[PDB]
Amino acid sequence: ICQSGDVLRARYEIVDTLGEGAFGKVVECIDHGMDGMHVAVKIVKNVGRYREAARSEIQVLEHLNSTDPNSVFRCVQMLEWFDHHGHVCIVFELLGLSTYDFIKENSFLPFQIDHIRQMAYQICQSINFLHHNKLTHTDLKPENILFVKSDYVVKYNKRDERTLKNTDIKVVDFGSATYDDEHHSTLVSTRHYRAPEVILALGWSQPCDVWSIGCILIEYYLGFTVFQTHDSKEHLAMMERILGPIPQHMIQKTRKRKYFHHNQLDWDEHSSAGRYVRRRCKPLKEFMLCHDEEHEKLFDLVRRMLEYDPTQRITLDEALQHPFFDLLK
Ligand SMILES: O=C(O)c1ccc2c(c1)nc(Nc1cccc(Cl)c1)c1ccncc12
Repeated sequence: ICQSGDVLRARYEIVDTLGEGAFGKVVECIDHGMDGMHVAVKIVKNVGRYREAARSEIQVLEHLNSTDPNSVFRCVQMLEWFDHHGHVCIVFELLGLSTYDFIKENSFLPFQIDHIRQMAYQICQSINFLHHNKLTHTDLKPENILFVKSDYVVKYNKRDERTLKNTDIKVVDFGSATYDDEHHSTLVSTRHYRAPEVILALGWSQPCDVWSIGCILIEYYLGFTVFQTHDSKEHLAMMERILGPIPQHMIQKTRKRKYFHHNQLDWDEHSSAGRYVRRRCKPLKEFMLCHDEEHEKLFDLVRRMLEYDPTQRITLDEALQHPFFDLLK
């Protein structure tokens, strides 16, 4: 099935597990057919659910390769796919650590505002390309943003701390990507990066990605997940504490009645969970570690990404032309 030394399509020799999930595994292989060069191979376990989903992911990746074969817009490059005894195998270019894992290995230290500016721009560009081709990723998170090379310099400070030689990224995991004119799932996104219109089941499209990007940028800035919760009402409570009250037209629209009471969130601030929310969250501007002009610009862009109403949320067309990105051009 999957072993170190095992060979796929008479070619790819597994030499290291790079990670695991509910789908299966992603392994590093030596490609003997390309005189040794390393690749990453997503092996999908033989559950009928994951098999049919992979064939949709494959279709998206072929689409992105067709429209952008040279990865101008930084989507991961699929090299081939094949069946290996019931397991769907997808071969990818070999990339570095995820932006999540880099933080994790760097003592949970945040990225410097200048690295954030570069990465944010690349992320926005990549996802805007998806949005102009009638796609929504739906699952953007730091784990799905990977460095091309994770090469770092160690500099003693309090002890050892890491800095990227290069911040160029790629976006991975198109297994949930959805076209405009296709069946939209009810529930999308990993919990922490999920937009309020999803939680409230009002229907979603492109803008839900922008919300996720917002969540990602904050997490880069602070070095920790802002919505650390496994409960939807609590999640909504965290949003209100950070962002202000949920707009009334959205509360009126939702069928999710259990969250509300008289069109206000049914949340007790003086509970065990209420105390947890309050010590973990605060109004957005109060998160600013430094009070520079560019930090104000960043927090302005983030606020616009974290607009409650998806119809009023900043688009990525607009985001790319935001003052925060001026210092890059
Ligand atoms: O899904 C894709 O499209 C996808 C595409 C490429 C990679 C990937 C996922 N995941 C990687 N690593 C990884 C890290 C943590 C957990 C898991 Cl399951 C995998 C990885 C590593 C090195 N090069 C390319 C990749």
